Amino acid sequence: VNPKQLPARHNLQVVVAISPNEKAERAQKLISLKQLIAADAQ
Amino acid sequence: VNPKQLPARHNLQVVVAISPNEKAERAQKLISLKQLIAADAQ
Amino acid sequence: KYSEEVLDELRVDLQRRFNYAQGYVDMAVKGYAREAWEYFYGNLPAPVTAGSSSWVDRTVWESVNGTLQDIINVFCSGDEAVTFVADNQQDSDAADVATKLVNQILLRDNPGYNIISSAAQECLVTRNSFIKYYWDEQTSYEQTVKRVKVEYVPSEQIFVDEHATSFADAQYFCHRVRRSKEDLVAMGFPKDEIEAFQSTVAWSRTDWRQDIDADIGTDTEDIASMVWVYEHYIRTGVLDKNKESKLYQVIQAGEHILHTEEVTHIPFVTFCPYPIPGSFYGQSVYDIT
Amino acid sequence: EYVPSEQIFVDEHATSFADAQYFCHRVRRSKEDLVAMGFPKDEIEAFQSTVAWSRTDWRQDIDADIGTDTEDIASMVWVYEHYIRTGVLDKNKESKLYQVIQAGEHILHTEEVTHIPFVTFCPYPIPGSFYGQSVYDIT
Amino acid sequence: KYSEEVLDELRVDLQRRFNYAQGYVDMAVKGYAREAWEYFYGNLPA
Amino acid sequence: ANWISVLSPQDTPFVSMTGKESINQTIFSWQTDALASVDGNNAHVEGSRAEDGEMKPTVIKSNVTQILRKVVRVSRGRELMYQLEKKGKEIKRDLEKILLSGQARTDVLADQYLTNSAADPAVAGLNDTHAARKTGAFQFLCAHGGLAGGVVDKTKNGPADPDTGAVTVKVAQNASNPTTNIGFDEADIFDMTLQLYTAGSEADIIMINPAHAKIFAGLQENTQGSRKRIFENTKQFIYEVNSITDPLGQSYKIIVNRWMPTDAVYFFRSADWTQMVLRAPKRTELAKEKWMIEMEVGLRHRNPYASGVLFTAAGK
Amino acid sequence: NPTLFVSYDQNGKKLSFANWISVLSPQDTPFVSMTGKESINQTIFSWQT
Amino acid sequence: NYGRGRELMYQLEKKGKEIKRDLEKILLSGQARTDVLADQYLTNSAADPAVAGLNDTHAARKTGAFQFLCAHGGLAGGVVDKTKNGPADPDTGAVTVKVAQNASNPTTNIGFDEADIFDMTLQLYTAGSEADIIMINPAHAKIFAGLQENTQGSRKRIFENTKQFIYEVNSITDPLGQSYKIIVNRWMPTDAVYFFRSADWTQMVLRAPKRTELAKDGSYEKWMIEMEVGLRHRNPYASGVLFTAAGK
Amino acid sequence: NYGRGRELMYQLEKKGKEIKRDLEKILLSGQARTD
Amino acid sequence: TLFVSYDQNGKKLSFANWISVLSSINQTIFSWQT
Amino acid sequence: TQMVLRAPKRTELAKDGSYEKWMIEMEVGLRHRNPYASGVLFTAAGK
Repeated sequence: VNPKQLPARHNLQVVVAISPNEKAERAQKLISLKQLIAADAQ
Repeated sequence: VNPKQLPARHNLQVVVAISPNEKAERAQKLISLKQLIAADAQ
Repeated sequence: KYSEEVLDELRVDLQRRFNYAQGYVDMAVKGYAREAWEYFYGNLPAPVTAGSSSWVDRTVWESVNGTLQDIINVFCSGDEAVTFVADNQQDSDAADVATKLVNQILLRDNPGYNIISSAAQECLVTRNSFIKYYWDEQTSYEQTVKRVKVEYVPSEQIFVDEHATSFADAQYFCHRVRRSKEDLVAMGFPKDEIEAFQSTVAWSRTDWRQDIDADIGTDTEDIASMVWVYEHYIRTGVLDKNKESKLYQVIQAGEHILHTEEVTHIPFVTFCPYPIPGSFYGQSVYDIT
Repeated sequence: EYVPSEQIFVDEHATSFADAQYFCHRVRRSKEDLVAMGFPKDEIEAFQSTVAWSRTDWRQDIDADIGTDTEDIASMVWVYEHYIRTGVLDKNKESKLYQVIQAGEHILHTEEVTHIPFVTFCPYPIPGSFYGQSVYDIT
Repeated sequence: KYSEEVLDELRVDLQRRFNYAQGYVDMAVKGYAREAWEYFYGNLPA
Repeated sequence: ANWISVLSPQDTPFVSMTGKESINQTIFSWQTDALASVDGNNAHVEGSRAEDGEMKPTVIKSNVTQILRKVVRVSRGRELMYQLEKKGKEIKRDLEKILLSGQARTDVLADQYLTNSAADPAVAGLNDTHAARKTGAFQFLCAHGGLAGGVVDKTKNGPADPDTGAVTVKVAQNASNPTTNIGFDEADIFDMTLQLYTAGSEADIIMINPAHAKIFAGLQENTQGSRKRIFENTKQFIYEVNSITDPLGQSYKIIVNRWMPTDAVYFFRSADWTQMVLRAPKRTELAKEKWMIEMEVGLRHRNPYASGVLFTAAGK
Repeated sequence: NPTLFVSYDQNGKKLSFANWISVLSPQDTPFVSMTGKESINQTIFSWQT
Repeated sequence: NYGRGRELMYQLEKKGKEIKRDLEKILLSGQARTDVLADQYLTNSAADPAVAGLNDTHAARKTGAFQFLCAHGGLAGGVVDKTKNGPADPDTGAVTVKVAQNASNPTTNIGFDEADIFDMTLQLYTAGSEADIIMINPAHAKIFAGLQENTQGSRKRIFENTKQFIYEVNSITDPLGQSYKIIVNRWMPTDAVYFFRSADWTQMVLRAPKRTELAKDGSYEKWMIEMEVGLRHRNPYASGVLFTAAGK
Repeated sequence: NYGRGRELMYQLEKKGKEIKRDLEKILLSGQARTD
Repeated sequence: TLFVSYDQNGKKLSFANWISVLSSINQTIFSWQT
Repeated sequence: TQMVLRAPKRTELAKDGSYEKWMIEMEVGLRHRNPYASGVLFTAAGK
């Protein structure tokens, strides 16, 4: 991992206070998206 | 990014006080629109 | 081809204007802001007698916090600050870019959260609060940067005229600043670097810990030694009055001017909760409670 | 690592780490790290911040001997670390920031740095100041 | 090529700065923090 | 009415014209006396046979720092901050008045400041042998030629520097009046400029008490008829002077300061004077409800024969 | 000595000297330094008035 | 050390500055010439008479300054007499050195009378020097300034609502059309003025400033600076000087 | 400060060690509880 | 003239502190049973 | 510990009529800490 290869803070937003269940939440979102991408063939 | 290439305030409305979940909200709207554009073939 | 007599006349006019503005602003704002800050901590009501045991009732602080929590829950609640929106598709490609740029400059570059918190907590007790943005042009391997120096600004380091009601019609607007000798040497007196020297009282009384007129350890000869400079925005025909009433930014030190230029907009912004029409200053929680 | 407020010393004219001109932080480091940077032939360089700490509780006494021999290289010793914005060079030069690490009447390390690695918590902050409020003063 | 006189001047300046900073910070923070910690356990009211 | 009026005379040009520099001891010192003389002839006969040189190295000069208290006693609303700022301004005025006085540093130590062996041995155990630290003033460091106990004598000119014959402290002699008027002669400041040029000071500032500006104002005119103003349809009556240039080509800017003694005038210079400080103004209290200030400050001067002073009186 | 800090008996002081020496001396040489040279070999030269 | 860097380079620069100051004073002064060589067979017969054969003392060695007569009247032994008017150049008749009296002014105000400058300029004009420069010491420039002050009212200054005051004069224009500039030097006898010429009148150095040293006897840090500069004028009757009024 | 500066902590540590040594000696010494 | 520059000695140093080193109940009265 | 000033070094000074001189010029000094820290014991038959 080259340090010069990393970006700067100008393009890196940060977030804190993440709930434990958020992972599962994401999963749900993902599967939802899955159905969506299954309905569109383009 | 050329500064002259940007528009003026006359054509730029501004908004503040945006909720965190608004992103997700937009997503919902988007997928809704998707279904709509899927129903019309024109 | 600026004449020195012109600069002397400008110095005299600006000095008298600052004198009048101070004489007004003091009794207009600071005489109330000091006692409001004192009530903030409940230090103004004195122990008239020992047997009285005058237990103070911290009420102003309570309402201040009750309002500040909602304020921060309104603006700073979102991961982002704002987001520009356009009215046509021909200019939508620039909306997202400007939004990302301002968000990065405000949060990922500056402590926008602290700036907003300070501008809020200090406004509801001082009757106003100010925010400012400049073009930072620092330079040292001689890398040079051009940043957007955004920073809070107390009301104790501001001086404005009385006949003004907004930044637009404001004729004179001063803002004392504490800048190192480096920036001054970058614009004047390179051979001389020993140019030493209510606004302090109100600040040292907002709390009871700091004393701005003390020595934190900086040597006077050290170039980084902070020094008080006077920045001013004035609408006046310093030239032949027949010319338009041009606005001008001036930046000076003790009996010496360092920079002068034209500008058509004041980079300062003010918060005015419970505003008062026809005036430059709104109300404050102190005067209400 | 956490850092108490009893082992910190800052100027008065500052309101944040950005505009802070001087910032000191006493530390308790063994003689090993010091020997790694100065006085290899001499290892016997012995010596409110203690009162406030020993009064946070009533069990500890930082100025006591837990059993470490003074000559033992691992013997902890108080060193003074400082971050200062000043033109120690010709004042005509930019107001450069510098980290210094010294011991009793002896400097061990000096270098340049453009950012203070320290971070502070400020609940109920006080604008225009480096220190916020506290629950004590409220209750 | 750091001179020893430069380091001595730096030591003097830093010593006086630390003296001022301590004289301030003590009465600014620690005088209150001590009694706050004492109230934490209820040991101040005698 | 919700405000107070305060005159607040706060000129303080000297303090801002001399800067400041921190120290780490209550007694600082520098060393500079002069360069070697010319000796005139320096012919030789192909042989040195020297006498270990006539270096005669520099002399070591020092100064002491004093203390200012200006206690605050509380028994407008919050009058505390008001009285505190008022006392701060008062102590600043007192500093501006003292640093330009004719005081002379007086302490148990004169030239053996160190005396690490003795250093007042009878001090510990009783701690009540406290003496009074008094610092050196302006007129004392400007190559004085005496002192009336603790004040510089205002009727004796200074000595001459061995480098080049120059008397930077002279007793004014107003040869215009028969010793009746107490005022600068027309050619008494130019003599100071000549002496400084001979000594090489490069000063370009002159502080003056408003009780003497009338002299320089009238200097632009005369009675013999060789100097007179003109007004070519001008709606102005400018009566003021703020710049002088001696025949030697040395410019001099004039500034007025009300905190100077009436019977004296000073020739300052930015870099040649520096303000040494040890303890910054701190708001605090005594040992274990009053407030107080304590400011340790001292005066430093690069070289005595650089700055110049001139006393105004009649000879007698 | 954390009990009382005393100043007159302070041993091992630091004189706090100044790292500069004011060597002010009159030496300008306005014209005589800008005349030129006519280096020679002997010391009995002349100019044939 | 604490304020000193070294005891050799510092002292060496000291001695260099001192030697330069010494040269500056010696050139423009009364350093009477003292030589022992009374050569008689010169003009393409270069030899040293039988005298000065084996002896190696050679004490007397000086040059310049009146004794080096430089078109002066006369000196009294080993000191230059600043009271002797120069001779008359037979070419046209002109004295380039004289001594005005202090009778037109009080008997204690040593100085000129504002007329001696123009007299010297006319003498130079008759001599054909074309000098245009003045090297004067302090205590005499005030005359150049107040020439327009010690009058009856004829000459006068003007101040048109100007806060500046000035008594500086660094140039004058002779009635003959000869412009002269004033330059202040401090290594003068504080009793005379020099109407010297431009760089045309130059000096010459035999041994340039250079360092030497002996090795050791038991211990020392010896060094040397033995420059051997010398002066030269050109047609002494060209330039001139003007002493001040002292009396006799 | 001129010579060293910051003498308070030095004196305080000295007095702490002094009282430690004094406590050791007096505790290992015999004296009644005369009251 | 006469530059030696060997006697600066502007040390102006301070002291170094090279000294030498030679280094819960609640109530006021406590009792025990035997 | 010692207090060598510059160093022990050998060097020659100005010569003479077929002589050759050399010098060393060694300069040092002692440094004891806490005078009451080192023991000394003289030998005496009596007093």
